[PDB]
Amino acid sequence: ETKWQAFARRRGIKPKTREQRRNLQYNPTTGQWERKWGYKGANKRGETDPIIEVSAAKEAMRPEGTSVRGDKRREIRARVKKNQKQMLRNQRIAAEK
Amino acid sequence: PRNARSKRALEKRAPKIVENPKTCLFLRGTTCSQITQDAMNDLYAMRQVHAKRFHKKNAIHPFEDATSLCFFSEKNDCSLMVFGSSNKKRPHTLTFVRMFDYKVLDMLEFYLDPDTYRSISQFKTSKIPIGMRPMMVFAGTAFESPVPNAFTMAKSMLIDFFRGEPSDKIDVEGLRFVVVVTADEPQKPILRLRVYGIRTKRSGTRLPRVEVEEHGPRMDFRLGRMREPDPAMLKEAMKKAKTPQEERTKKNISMDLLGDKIGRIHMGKTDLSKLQTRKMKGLKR
Amino acid sequence: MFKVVKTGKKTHKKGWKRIVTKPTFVGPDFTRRPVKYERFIRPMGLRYKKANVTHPTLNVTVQLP
Amino acid sequence: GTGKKEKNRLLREGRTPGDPHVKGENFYRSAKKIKTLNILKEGKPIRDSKGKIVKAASFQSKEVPKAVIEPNRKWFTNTRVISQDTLQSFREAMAEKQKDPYTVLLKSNKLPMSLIRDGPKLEDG
Amino acid sequence: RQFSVLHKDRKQISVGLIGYPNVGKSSIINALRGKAVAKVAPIPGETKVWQYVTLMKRIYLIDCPGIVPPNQHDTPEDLLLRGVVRVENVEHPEQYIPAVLRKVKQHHMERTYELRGWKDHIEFL
RNA sequence: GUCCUAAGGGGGGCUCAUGGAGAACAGAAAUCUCCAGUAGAACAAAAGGGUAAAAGUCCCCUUGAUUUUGAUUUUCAGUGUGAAUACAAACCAUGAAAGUGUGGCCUAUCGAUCCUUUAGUCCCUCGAAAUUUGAGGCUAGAGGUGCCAGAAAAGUUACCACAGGGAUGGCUUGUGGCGGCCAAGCGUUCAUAGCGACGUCGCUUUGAUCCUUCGAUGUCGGCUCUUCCUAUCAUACC
RNA sequence: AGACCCUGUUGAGCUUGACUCUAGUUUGACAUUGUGAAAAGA
RNA sequence: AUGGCCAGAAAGUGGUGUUGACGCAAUGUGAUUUCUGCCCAGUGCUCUGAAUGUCAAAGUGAAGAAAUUCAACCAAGCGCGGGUAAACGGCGGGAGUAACUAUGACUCUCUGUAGCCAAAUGGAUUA
RNA sequence: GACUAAUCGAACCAUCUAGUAGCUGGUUACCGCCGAAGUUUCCCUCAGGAUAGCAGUGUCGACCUUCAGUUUUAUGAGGUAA
Ligand SMILES: Nc1nc2c(ncn2[C@@H]2O[C@H](COP(=O)(O)OP(=O)(O)OP(=O)(O)O)[C@@H](O)[C@H]2O)c(=O)[nH]1
Ligand SMILES: [Mg+2]
Ligand SMILES: [Mg+2]
Repeated sequence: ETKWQAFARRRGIKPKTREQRRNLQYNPTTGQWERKWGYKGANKRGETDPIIEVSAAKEAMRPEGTSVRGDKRREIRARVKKNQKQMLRNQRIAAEK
Repeated sequence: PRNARSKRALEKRAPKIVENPKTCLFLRGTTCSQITQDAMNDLYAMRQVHAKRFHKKNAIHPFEDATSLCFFSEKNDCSLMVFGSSNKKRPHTLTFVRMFDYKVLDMLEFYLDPDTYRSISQFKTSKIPIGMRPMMVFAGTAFESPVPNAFTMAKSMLIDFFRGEPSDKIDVEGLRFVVVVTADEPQKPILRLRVYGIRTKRSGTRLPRVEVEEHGPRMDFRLGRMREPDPAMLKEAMKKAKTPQEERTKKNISMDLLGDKIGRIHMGKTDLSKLQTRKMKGLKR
Repeated sequence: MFKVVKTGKKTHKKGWKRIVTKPTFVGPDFTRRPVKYERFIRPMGLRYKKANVTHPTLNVTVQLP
Repeated sequence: GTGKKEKNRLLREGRTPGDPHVKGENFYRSAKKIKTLNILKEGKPIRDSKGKIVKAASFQSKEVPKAVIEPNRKWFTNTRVISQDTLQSFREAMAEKQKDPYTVLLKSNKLPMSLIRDGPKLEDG
Repeated sequence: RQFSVLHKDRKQISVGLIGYPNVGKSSIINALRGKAVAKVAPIPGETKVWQYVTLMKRIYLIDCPGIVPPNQHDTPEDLLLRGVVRVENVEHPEQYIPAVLRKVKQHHMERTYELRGWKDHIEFL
């Protein structure tokens, strides 16, 4: 049993249903159906948007060479790295068991 | 596993409740006689579909060290092995190796009689189709030992060799070949392996009259060295899993013929002898 | 969707029960929850079992379960 | 002893440290029981100093959702199918059905009963 | 208990008591509980509304008011002899005495009331 | 920092790295031709025997991004048409076919101005002086919630009290909804679509049955008494 | 200026493995605490 | 009774107590009649029964120049292991066995028109 | 939760004490000169904050530089009618 599975069993967290965990959502503003993640997902919304407003404070604090168009990819990569670190820790503990 | 193909390979090699048909690896040592190679060819012909064949020379003595055999089982996902060898002491040896969890469960040696060996090609009859399972007959008193011995081990190993694929149904046209293993208790007893094709004739009754004709090969074995399983590994290997399609029986819960779940209640005997009726005024004389 | 069903004998009422104000389908072998643990009330007079279903190709309307 | 405090009780019962808790858990109350009893206390909105609802009650949201159905190939397929052999077996099952007072029905089988029940009498038809 | 075992998947089983007025539904609930938890009276219609009683942890009993299904073959005499109505609120109760005298054997009436020798219900009364 | 009708699945065709001999620029190294090439390339894994008319590489089709059913397996369910899960079956994709294949992979969260920890020899101070321990300051490093600490301050008041704040509408009436068809007309006549009353057709017992009454959150009454409306029960006329 | 509803950095009474304490109770040690024996150790 | 139940800030203090189990104190139920669904052993009640597993202060030992640090030892209670007011609570039965003790587990199958028996009565339908 | 001097879910008296309230009420001559405002931007929200913007008195600096919710010209968007 992994760390999340033990925590969910202790806290009474129920698994999400297959309809609830679908990779689909309805965008109101565009009036279309879109994916939450993956290729052309909503987690990377605006990376191909022709116009992006940027705040002056964040632009000044932004390092040279980096653009605003890769910030969401940076956040996704950080979240993926954290998730894979937790997965590897769980795998190592299961291998020790 | 990155690719879906490697993922499929790992899922196929993963343990399952309903196991896959077992695979047999045919391989030989540094020296191996032509008669032993012919015997391996005959056995591979009988088991073509679920076998893999090596073609090099392997410096392996299985009863001394079987680490290489375990490595080959790991790599090829083969749970049965036929190992060929020749020697001055043991001129024609077929070593049957059965694995469990990529480790050696048990092993048995067969010494082949060279003068009485006849290959499949020496019989001019119609042969078994590729993939078709033969039926099995085990005859003699050597297979009914109360203690587990080499003959019971050989019976189990030959059953596992000639199982093929299990099936709940079979066509009546798939009952044309029979493999017969004969061995009696006793100087060393001879385990005789024969294959026959089956012909049917009218007999004036409902059941047909069965006549046999030899198909080959003709093998005579003397049982040699025996490596028995460890009791714990044997218990783990002889554990039987239950499929999800096997319903666990619940008390007073059943399924009817329409599929409704039916419960049973038990009223018990009605004992009104301990009941006193009301002593009414109109019943008092 | 839901209206508050008030309970209690005081002037201040408890309001945890919700009554379903649209028609529902409760399925076969349905038994209602006990009133102490029945948050959602689906009334019997709003329960349906059949519908008038039209087939666009065959141009037929049939009452179906 | 060890102590009647909740910290000592959790140390005695061997809870994993750092886990969240629902407000109101004690020796007599678990999280599920606390939720069950808090359902009875639900039903009141949050109001400001002038009585205007700033947070609606449970299942009283007043927020209009987007009621949309996505395109899907599952909407145009057959959900339940049955074969003629299975139908004939079920017809024979109702042919051989008998009634037993000491058996109870626990769960009905979802079946196309109009194809399995025998037809009405010819006089009635 | 057997029914509760057959429905162990649920949190409880509920057992509702139905029947004619004054057949003993509340008395059955009180006898199963071992305590006077439902009101019992020889007057029909003592129970007016439904009532929940916890018998065991997974068994509930539901008391219901007594019902009389309407039948066109039923007479007021039949209903009164079955015990639907109160005899205090009926008009001319002596007309139902011959039905009672037909239902009860004569020696039972004589031994009950220590009186004999009548030729009809009027003289008996 | 860029780019992509995504990956995957099926079927079909082809053979790679390299070497030699040749071809304007082209010359060790561009491209094209032939010959030889057991894979010495590529793709996976960590062979002591992976893959060659393929498991490599290009075309065609699907791209529907996680289907349906189950009285069965496991776990759960104060929201019990069960959910998640396993297995099976059906469906689906592709192919002439034999067949092949899919219908996911994971994970508590919270701090980084945080937590833990190391060094300073030639850094400073311990305020009567010095030495050795010790402590503090300052500076410079290292790691990241397995070995980086920790994250448990509830209710009730119908026994009550106080400071305050409050208490849709020229609506409605007599004729159902959904689906199809017809249709005078409106439009259109570089498109012949689209709106469409009147209607119509489908679903919603030979005068029967009486053995199927389907949930109070929303509250009305009664008395006395006056007037008004007409949407008239009676009386008057037609 | 009642009642009812709503709000409070609300007040107060009451309950409970809510938090921090505590009366009472219980256990150990030190002192009050002296005179001799017999054993076991250091 | 060197006791229980209390009271008091304490006391060479007070009450119960001019008391002693047919008594005192605390609970629950509430005349009489009726009356104890069946069987346990999860929470709880109580067992000085073995343990040092947790284990405060005091005390003991070792190192250091000392401040100090590290070790065992370590009362009650907790824990472990036994019997129950079996109170709360759980509790569909009855047979077997291969387990062998708890928990088993795996099969089987279960539905008198006013009597009889009880020390007149069969009752709460209680005056 | 009855009673304990018309006072009881904790009597009455005096004092700390002019206790605290963000809540309620009230807050005293005249004339003159100016004179407003409601997501602008950031922060976990409600029982939230700052902050931009808009104003008045004084001054000071060469009250120096000129600028402007406007049109035109060139060039964008709208190539859309025609
Ligand atoms: N002798 C005898 N009398 C009974 C028995 N059971 C019930 N009674 C009597 O029958 C009367 C009816 O009892 P109830 O419990 O009120 O029955 P009910 O059907 O619920 O009556 P309602 O509440 O009015 O519908 C009671 O007054 C009892 O005295 C019985 O087993 N034996
Ligand atoms: Mg009743
Ligand atoms: Mg009654």
